Amino acid sequence: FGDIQFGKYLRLSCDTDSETLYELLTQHWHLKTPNLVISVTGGAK
Repeated sequence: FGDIQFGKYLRLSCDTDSETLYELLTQHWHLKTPNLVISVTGGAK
């Protein structure tokens, strides 16, 4: 847990589910979505 400075980050297991993550990020953090965009890169050093 904690914020980043030079921005909230989290070290998260792959064992966790997706529904209580959604409850965490909508109920504690900001609001919902009418849309959601996915962009896939990362190997491009």
